[PDB]
Amino acid sequence: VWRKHYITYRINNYTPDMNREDVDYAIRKAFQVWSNVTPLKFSKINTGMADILVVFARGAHGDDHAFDGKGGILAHAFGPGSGIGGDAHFDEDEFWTTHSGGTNLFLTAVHEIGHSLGLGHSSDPKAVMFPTYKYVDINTFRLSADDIRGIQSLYG
Ligand SMILES: O=C(CCCC[C@H]1CCSS1)NCCCO
Ligand SMILES: [Ca+2]
Ligand SMILES: [Ca+2]
Ligand SMILES: [Ca+2]
Ligand SMILES: [Zn+2]
Ligand SMILES: [Zn+2]
Repeated sequence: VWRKHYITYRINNYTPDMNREDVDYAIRKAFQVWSNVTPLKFSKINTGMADILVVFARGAHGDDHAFDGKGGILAHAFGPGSGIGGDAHFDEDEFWTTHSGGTNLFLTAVHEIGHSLGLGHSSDPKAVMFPTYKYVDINTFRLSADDIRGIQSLYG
């Protein structure tokens, strides 16, 4: 778990699937989901080393977790730690979106940031930490009680 309350993120590179401002907004809204139920504060920085580096990448991309083309694995993230710790990677071979076309970035990012914070997978299909992608309306979205218990067991 992170041992401090102010956490930084940096967007290393932007998918061409989406408007720049939309990538910024989805990711910001996703960190806010977790800010809402912990003492953590998140800030985007533009240069330098962040805690959580947000990367869009395809295939082999320098870690030991290659992506697999369109479908299958959508994204992965490392738990808290220095260097690659915390970093969240999104498969560029998906088509990222604001809505239900393709793969919703916001929802995926909430799930991945959960990992960045120290959460593992849930068995509850209602939880955002369930592995299986299922679109739900991005204004209807709520963490499940399982999710809140999980993160609060780690930070609050
Ligand atoms: O784990 C992911 C990210 C998607 C996580 C699923 C949550 C967020 C999208 S809707 S609920 N890709 C590999 C899963 C595919 O088997
Ligand atoms: Ca990191
Ligand atoms: Ca994939
Ligand atoms: Ca893409
Ligand atoms: Zn990776
Ligand atoms: Zn996962």
